[PDB]
Amino acid sequence: PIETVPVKLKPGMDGPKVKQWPLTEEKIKALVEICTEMEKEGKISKIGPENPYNTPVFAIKKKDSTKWRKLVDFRELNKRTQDFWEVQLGIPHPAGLKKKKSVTVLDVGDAYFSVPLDEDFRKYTAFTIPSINNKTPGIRYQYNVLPQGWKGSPAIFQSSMTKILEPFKKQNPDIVIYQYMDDLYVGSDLEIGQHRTKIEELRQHLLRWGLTTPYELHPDKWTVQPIVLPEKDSWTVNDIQKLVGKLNWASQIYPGIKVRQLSKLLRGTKALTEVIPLTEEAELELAENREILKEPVHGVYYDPSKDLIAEIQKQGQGQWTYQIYQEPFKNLKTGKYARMRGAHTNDVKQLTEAVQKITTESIVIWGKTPKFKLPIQKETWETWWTEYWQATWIPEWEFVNTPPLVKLWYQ
Amino acid sequence: SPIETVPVKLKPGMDGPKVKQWPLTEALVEICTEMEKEGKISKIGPENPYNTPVFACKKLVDFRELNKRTQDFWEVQLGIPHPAGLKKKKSVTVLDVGDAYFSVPLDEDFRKYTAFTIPIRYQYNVLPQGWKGSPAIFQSSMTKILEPFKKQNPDIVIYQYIDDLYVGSDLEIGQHRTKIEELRQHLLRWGLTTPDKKHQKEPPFLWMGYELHPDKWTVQPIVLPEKDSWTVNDIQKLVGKLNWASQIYPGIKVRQLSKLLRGTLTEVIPLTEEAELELAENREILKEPVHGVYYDPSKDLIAEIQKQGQGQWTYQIYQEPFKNLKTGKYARMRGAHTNDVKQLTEAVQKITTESIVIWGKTPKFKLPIQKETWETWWTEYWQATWIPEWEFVNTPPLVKLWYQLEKEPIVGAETFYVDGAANRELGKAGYVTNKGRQKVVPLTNTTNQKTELQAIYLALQDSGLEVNIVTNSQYALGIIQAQPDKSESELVNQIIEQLIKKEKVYLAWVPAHKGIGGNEQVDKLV
DNA sequence: ATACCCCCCCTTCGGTGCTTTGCACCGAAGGGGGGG
Ligand SMILES: Cn1c(Cn2ccc(C(F)(F)F)c(Oc3cc(Cl)cc(C#N)c3)c2=O)n[nH]c1=O
Repeated sequence: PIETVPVKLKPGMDGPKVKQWPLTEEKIKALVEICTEMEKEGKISKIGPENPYNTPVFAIKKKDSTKWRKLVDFRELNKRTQDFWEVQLGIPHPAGLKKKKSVTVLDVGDAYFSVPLDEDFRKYTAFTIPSINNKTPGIRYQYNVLPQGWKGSPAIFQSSMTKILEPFKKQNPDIVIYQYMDDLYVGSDLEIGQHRTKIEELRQHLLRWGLTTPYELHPDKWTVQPIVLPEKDSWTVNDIQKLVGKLNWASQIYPGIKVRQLSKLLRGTKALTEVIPLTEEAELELAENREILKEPVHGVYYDPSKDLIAEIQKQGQGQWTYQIYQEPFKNLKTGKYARMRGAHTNDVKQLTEAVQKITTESIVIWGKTPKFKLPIQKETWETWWTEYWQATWIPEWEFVNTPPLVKLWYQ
Repeated sequence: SPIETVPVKLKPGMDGPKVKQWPLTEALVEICTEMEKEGKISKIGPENPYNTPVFACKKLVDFRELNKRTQDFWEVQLGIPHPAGLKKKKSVTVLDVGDAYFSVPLDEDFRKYTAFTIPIRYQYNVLPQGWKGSPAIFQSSMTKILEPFKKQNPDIVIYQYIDDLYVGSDLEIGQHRTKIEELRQHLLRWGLTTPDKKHQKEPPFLWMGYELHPDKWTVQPIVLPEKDSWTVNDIQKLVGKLNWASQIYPGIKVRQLSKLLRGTLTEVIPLTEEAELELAENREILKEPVHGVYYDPSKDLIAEIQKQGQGQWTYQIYQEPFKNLKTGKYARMRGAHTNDVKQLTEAVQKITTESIVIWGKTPKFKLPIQKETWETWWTEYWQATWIPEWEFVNTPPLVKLWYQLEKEPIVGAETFYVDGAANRELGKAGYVTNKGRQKVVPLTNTTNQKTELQAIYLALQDSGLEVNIVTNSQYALGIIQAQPDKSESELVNQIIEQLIKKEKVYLAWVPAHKGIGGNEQVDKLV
């Protein structure tokens, strides 16, 4: 039949022992009828008390999906097995994928369930279903086959994936291919009627050889938003003081940003609300400052060795930002995620969709998910984020309790 | 009898226990000989180096090192059931199994790891006591016995905690008796010696602290300990008992009782008049016992929240008006500086997560706060916060925003500047306003942030109703901008009171020790 | 009797990370209730 690749951990550290958080009654009701079916088809099997490893589980509803799905939080397993994918097999990141006109994302994880998994590793991927009012203990199940959402599963399956997609790569060398987790990114420089034609052609092609998969985003049409200083004719002491302070803050990002004449301009303890003249020397200083700000930060470079860190600041009125970088004060990218559509309905949902957009863009551009620094309290985030989640990947996040009151990316 | 065992092992590195046994003791020989007949504890040869400690009471066999050396076991249980989450059931029965542990076999390979030498050596064919995974092993086996019955018919609702088997149904009495007898036989088929059907309980029950009636429930009656002199330990016991009682009795305050504990088991301390008065009030509340009710899925949960003052809230989850399902209080204070809205959202988060844990769904809240207030707060706070769903309820005290720090400068208000310093290797405060108004003053046990807060307090002290301020530190901005009410620092409380007294205040920030604007003078004197 | 585990509740430490030297913060412990 189909063989399996043994999986080994890194000796010296333990496996996943994450306590499984509670779930709504409907989530349990759907997960029962999903995991019973998965057990009937030999995909999963039960286990007894002797298994000391557990991972969470929750039933999301996919985008425009009449049914439910399932996700298992495999963050700790990846945290313990990063070296498996970092050494065994690594797919090169296409530099041209960032510059393609459009790409399409398909959920190709179904074939991940048709490949048997190792015997020794099979123990580690055990997940617990909760119970209503904890009347009965968790029915702890075990993945018999390769699991959807596990980082090391694509490493195993990429050989057969390549074998499948080699005809498509041959007949269509223009298309660029990138697989991340259970998702596949296909990149083309075609029109809507032709991009859709080729994506449906690829779907039919996968159907012809026993692989079934049940939106469009433009990598090239993403533009960084450069910071700018406010400009007007009548300036006050308060406004010029704010401008000098912002020039200070921004001197950290830009080495060449200086403020000395404006600092020397303000010497007396004057009222904030009075109108103050602005000399032509300050005009030239402001022009040079804006010229520096318009240009992207000189010397910006990327290192795959480090991890990607993304901060988010909420500017109100249904507007958020996101800054992705590795080394402090030299941002690799900045953005502006704005929507007033869901403002009247939700607030955390905005943060969830922002996080999804950031991680999708980072996967398209640099290829690895960012580590998020969310502006939200830990428990209120952990209570509700799953209710507004639709992506089969799970990014890593940590809540910085420090108040970032600067917020000079947008006054 | 036909119960397949479960593999047992240990943490890698070294074998089982090796401490010398003790045959002679307070007789204790014929007790274990009887189980050799039916094989619960069998005889083994003198080739067992895995010696174990021996104990017998009137057999809590000691495994003080075996539990330290046994492989880690995952927690089978994840809490304790609550009566409010039980649906209305007509017929109910309890079938607590006999000792739950001498009818479940132990793994064949593992028997060699434990021994009982009473001259000779006996091996355990059965689960011992003081064992790491014994509740988990029995619970899994006990589910493996149950599930064919539940699959046969799901009408019968079965709860199970530790060794206990709570059966409920909406059928007639005789049909329920027939079904429970069938369950008894089904359990017996796998070799469980349950107590006789005459010994099963009939309502009202007594559970883990909760007495259950055909249509109501409550906790077992409790009394409040009384003594002229209180040590700390009895105060902690009283606090714990009050917290336990706070699940069904509305409006229980245990905070300003708990502040007495801040001064510290056997050590004895005096009391406070507040403590005695509120203990009497709590005794008056607990004098008359109240009743809860049972869940009804054909309806919806509607919780309400009230504020009792100084960071304490009470909630009362129910379904039918003035018929509580559950009650509770939230009082914990994490961090330093919070207003009432932050604590209110913490309270609603805790209530909804508890409701998910218990009844598996969230309640449609009722909050005592205006819609526009929460709208402004969530559109103005820099963090992201949410509230599930809530309707306005008019009940004082009414939580609201105390003071609004202006986001724009105002005319007709003096512009103050503030600064201070200290010694890095005992600080001072000193500043110059737009007209030279200086109030330099030293202070002890202070640093840059303390003297900045002191300068802010001074500027508020020597200003009018409307005033604008320019600061050289972001720490004060972070403190005051959150609109705080209560704080550890009394200076912060005074500043908050000053801002409440005033009408409109606007702030700004400048870089420190840079000589920019008014920073030259304020960083010159101090 | 003196050892053994689960949710809840508090108070009091330590360590983190600068917000870098106090401070705000959070997690782990030490008692309390319920007991098993
Ligand atoms: C008294 N009573 C009731 C209440 N009630 C309703 C359902 C069940 C169920 F079938 F779920 F077990 C009950 O069994 C339990 C559950 C628990 Cl946590 C503890 C105890 C004890 N001691 C008994 C039950 O007590 N309904 N009708 C009536 O007379």
